[PDB]
Amino acid sequence: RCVCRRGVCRCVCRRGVC
Repeated sequence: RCVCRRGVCRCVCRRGVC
């Protein structure tokens, strides 16, 4: 699960569970 916003991808992981 990585959240991308207009090319900016940031992985909001669940404490190690990305």
